[PDB]
Amino acid sequence: SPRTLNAWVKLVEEKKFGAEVVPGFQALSEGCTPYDINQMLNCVGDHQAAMQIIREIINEEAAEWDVQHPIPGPLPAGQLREPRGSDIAGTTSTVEEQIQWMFRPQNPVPVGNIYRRWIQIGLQKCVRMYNPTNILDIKQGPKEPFQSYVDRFYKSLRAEQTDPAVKNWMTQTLLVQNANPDCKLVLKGLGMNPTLEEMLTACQGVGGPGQKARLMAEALKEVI
Amino acid sequence: SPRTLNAWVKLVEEKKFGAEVVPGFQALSEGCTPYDINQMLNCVGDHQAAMQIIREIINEEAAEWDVQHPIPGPLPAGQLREPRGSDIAGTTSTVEEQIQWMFRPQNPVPVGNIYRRWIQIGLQKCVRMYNPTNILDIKQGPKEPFQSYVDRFYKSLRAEQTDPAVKNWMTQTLLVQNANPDCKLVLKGLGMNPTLEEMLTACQGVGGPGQKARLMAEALKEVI
Amino acid sequence: SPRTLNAWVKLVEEKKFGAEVVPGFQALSEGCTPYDINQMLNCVGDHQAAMQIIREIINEEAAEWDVQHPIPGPLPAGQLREPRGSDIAGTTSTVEEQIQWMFRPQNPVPVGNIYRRWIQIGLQKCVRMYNPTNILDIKQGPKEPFQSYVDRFYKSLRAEQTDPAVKNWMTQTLLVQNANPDCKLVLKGLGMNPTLEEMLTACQGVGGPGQKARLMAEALKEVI
Amino acid sequence: SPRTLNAWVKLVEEKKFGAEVVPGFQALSEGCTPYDINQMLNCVGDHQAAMQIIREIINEEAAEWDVQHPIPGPLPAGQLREPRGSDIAGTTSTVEEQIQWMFRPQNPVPVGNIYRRWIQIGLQKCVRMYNPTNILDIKQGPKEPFQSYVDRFYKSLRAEQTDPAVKNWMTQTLLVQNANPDCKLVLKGLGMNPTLEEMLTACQGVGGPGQKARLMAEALKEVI
Amino acid sequence: SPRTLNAWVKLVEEKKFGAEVVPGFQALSEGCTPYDINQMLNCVGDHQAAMQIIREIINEEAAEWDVQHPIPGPLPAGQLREPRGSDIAGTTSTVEEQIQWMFRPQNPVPVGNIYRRWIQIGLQKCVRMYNPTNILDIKQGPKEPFQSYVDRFYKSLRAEQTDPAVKNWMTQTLLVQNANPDCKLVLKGLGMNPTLEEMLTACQGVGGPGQKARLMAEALKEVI
Amino acid sequence: SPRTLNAWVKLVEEKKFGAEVVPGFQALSEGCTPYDINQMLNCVGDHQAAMQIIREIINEEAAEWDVQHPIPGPLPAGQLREPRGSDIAGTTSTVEEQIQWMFRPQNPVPVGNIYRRWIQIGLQKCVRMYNPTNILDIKQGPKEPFQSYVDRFYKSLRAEQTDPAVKNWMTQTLLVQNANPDCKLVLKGLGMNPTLEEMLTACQGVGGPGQKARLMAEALKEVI
Repeated sequence: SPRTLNAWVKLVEEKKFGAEVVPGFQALSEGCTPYDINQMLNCVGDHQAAMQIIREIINEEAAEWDVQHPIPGPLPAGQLREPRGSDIAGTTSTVEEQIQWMFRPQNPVPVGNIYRRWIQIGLQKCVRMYNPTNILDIKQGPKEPFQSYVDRFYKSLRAEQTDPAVKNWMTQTLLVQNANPDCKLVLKGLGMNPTLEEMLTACQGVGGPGQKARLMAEALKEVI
Repeated sequence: SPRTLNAWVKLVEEKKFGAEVVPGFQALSEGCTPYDINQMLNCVGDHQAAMQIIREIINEEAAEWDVQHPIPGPLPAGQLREPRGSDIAGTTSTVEEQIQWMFRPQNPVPVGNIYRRWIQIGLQKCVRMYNPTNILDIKQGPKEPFQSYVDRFYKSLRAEQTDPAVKNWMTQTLLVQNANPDCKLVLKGLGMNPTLEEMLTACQGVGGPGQKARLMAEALKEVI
Repeated sequence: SPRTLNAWVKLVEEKKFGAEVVPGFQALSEGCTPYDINQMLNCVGDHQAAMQIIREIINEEAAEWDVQHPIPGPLPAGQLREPRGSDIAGTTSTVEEQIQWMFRPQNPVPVGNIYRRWIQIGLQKCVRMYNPTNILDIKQGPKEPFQSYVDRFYKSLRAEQTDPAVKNWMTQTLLVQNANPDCKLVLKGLGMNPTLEEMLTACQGVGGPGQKARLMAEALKEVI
Repeated sequence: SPRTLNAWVKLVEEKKFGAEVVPGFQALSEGCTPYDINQMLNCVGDHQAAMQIIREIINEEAAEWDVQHPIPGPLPAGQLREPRGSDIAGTTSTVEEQIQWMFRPQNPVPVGNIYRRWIQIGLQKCVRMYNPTNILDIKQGPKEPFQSYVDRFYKSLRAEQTDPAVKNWMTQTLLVQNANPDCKLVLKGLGMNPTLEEMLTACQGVGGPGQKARLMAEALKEVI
Repeated sequence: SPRTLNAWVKLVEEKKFGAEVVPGFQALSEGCTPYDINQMLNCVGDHQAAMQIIREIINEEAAEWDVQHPIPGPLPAGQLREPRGSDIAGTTSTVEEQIQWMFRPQNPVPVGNIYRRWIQIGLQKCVRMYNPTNILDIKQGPKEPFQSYVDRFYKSLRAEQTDPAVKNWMTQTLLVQNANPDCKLVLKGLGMNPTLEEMLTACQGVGGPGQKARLMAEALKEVI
Repeated sequence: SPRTLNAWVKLVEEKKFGAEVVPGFQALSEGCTPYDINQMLNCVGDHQAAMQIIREIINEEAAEWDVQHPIPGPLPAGQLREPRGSDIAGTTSTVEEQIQWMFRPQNPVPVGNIYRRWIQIGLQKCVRMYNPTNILDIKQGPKEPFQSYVDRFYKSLRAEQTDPAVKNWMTQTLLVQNANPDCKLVLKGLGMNPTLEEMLTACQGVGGPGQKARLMAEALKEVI
């Protein structure tokens, strides 16, 4: 049902690929044809790193399944083929073929559960590699230009945007919170409720020759 | 088996609806008829908020299932009806009907797994809404009468009572720990091992006109 | 019904084998086959001392029953055997045999009530021997190493764990409350909200040669 | 597949029997014959406490299953026996018997899922009893000889050894970190990069009569 | 057997491709079909450098084998083909073909031992090229930004993570141990138990214009 | 050949179960019947810990082999039985049975190589658990009586005795080298070439009341 798919969606974004996602997937995918698992994969393919990890893990699972169950001789025409690894993945197998494999009296192959195990291993790998977050990890570098830091912070917040009013406060506070001190001082030197254009045009001298000369001059001033 | 039901019971109360309860339910409910899932629901219905959440989620799941599989024509008499949403819930379906649906050669409907998914979504919602605890969150308000705070703390501790000796120490320490300072000073003004009646009759003036006059008088005393 | 079994469970752990457990068992076990009494025993077998007491009492009851009703001659084949003591215990007798003994017109033997009396005597003995509790009785010895005391207190609290937040406060307060004074002084010498690793590494000198020398030196200091 | 077994292996050692292991086992064991569950048990039997817990829990599960489904009459020869509790455990049942029970048209018994529930309860008990760790919990006692503490720390680190270079640093730092102060002072009295033989021969006087006399003498020195 | 595969796994990670791995592989691979050797390769393919080395060595071995034993004429249909280099590798040959080659009376070709020699040469090359380790070799560069050094140290420790408590101590000590002095001084300037966010925001000025001016100013201060 | 057995003997004692012993065993055991492997085991059974480890590992290997290849029906009389796990171990199988299994045209079972893998896993476990040595690790404890330390050092040196003249020097030097300082001072207080009886009768007061009084008296002497 689409409501279960929405529940898995909110699990995927609300919970950033924690240890609970593997048992959650095993719970949601019970009694699901590989077609339905593909529809589930459609929504979770948004995360590019997780998407490529699950793609490669499914590819290797399918390759080894084909190695274990190859075709040394063509099947007689008019009969359903044995499920290949890609058939388990659901790409080369239609929903009717999968349901026939489920319901065939002669040695049914639970390809749905096999694909569930494949995606379970993929989600395991994703969890083992997935970093905690990125919005709080956006930290300006001492050599990094401030404009690039602002741009990447904006991209990070837009990737998980919350509310137009909330993101204004995000840009108001977290941008200066993660800013390096040389930019931070000119950021705090103006005052309350900064706006993007004026703060950009005011901070666009940090590290430049004028500010280099100013900082060395003042440093010599307390030296002398 | 009743021992598995007891294991799920201790999971329910020992673990206050954490992220593990959803995979735990999916694990325990495997190979279980909706009748057995109803018996499991009987013990977990104690938590009123979780009970109503799972009730409403099961109701909406059953309603949408009936929408997907309605009855536009009466079934011929003497044959088992198609499983309705309430039949999946097990309320309108007996255990024999569910086991026949499990074991019928002609297109069995895994209603047990469908009800498992329903209760899984319900437990997901419960976890997403469930607050951490209440015994440590019982905190007296500045305007809240102390007797009402004591009564609600007693109810909170009785809801999860531990040991007659332990709860005596609970009332001895946590009651004054969470007490507001005006009541806290009269609570600490007596001494070791307070008892309920005397502490109640001693604290039953906090905020009253006598204590108002006393506090304003002493405040003026250090003012003057 | 499993709900009555859960009620007896909460009676068993909430009430630490008080005088009420014997009449409670007699009340719950009314109209119950020895099979159901065995299922009840399954949950109450958690308490090891009570488990062994009821095991030995049931063994001696069954032995004396076999003495009173032995088999000096084999029964003709195809007929239900007379209920042995183990048959009353339900280990060697199936539920169908017990229900046949209940419902046989020719001199039914109420083996269910006999096993109820057996477990009643066992619970009587358990109550007569059972100590009040253990969590408050965990008291450090003057010679006992503090690490062993902490370990056994942790085991005692884990045996009847209440809440992750509550047990933090348990370790915060009761550990120093039951600590012997030489360890207690170094425990209180740091301050608010101790954590396990630092308190362990700070208290891991009590009774050691350094603290022996320190205490004798200071004692001589007030002596001199 | 052996790769799934390796994934469960890394789950078992990397995650020290957390709350996730129960849903993880339920996920991996789906669609697995009790033979495969026995092969999984082969790798997880390394943990002795967990091994004995799962052994006893499986034994009691099998005993109660045999009580529920005993054999009051021998089966006719040439036919597959009904699955006993040990048959569910897979010890007395071959893989062909289990797959026949899975695929028999006449009332198949999902013994695989029953054994999964058994091992799930066992893992639940293991998690409920399993202590956090041991490498950081190796703490010298005030009376414990330093050589025994070193030996047990070496055994603890060897049980979960990481890297030959890392364990050198482990012995360099954690040994003195968890050492009691009387041994700690002689440990720190030499300097940088200690080696095992010299530190052992230098610390092999702590608590001895010479160090007793030295400490009491110095204590009297600041007393006088 | 999967237990031997697990033994080889623990050999692979516990022993970082030492001189013992070649004889160990020769010992484990005795009496093993190339199919089993492929399953062994599945677990050891985790090490990317070793994986590519063994891939290229197997490819060149197979190419030279095909050169020595080419096919200048198609085999008659219905008969098993002569084992190619890829057939020895097991990719293009099924387990039944390999076992037939093992058991064929007419000049059996020990392709299993040939593939064992191939992987033996690959492991030899891996050992000859494999660096000792990386966790202790993570050393900050004088120009390297501290955040990148922290990130790569975190990746290195996560690649061989040991315990959640142990890695906290790893980040606490080894990060400052391998830190360059300019970052090291601000790292040590705060005190005990640093946490990641505050240490990152405090060290995010090292090498920046403010710290440049500060260091040159103080240097001139002792110069003057 | 017995000379190869002697070579493996000198490998076993000269090399204290290093990483080389596993490939060495795999090298020596090639082309060896389980009978010959049993004769090899006869000499290596001297090491009690290694002996019990290999015994238990062989027992579990044989048990799992019997699980994989059980006997659900008696073999016709006059024919060689299929090799059981104990038959692979060689205890229940004679040399003629093993050589027939080697040389039987119909599906020979390489039981020799299987037992080689079993003992290889056992030697792996032994190496992973085996401590470096014991003769240099014999270190007196601060509370350990000196006579017991001498006795255990004598047992350790006798377990690996070298030469009558060498062991005299061992007792002359290493006994005082590993001795705790309180015993060490009386050991060095006599002079050159001590003999066992006089050193024993001279050191048999360390820790006793006379030496306690002497050490405290002298300590007070430098205190006063």
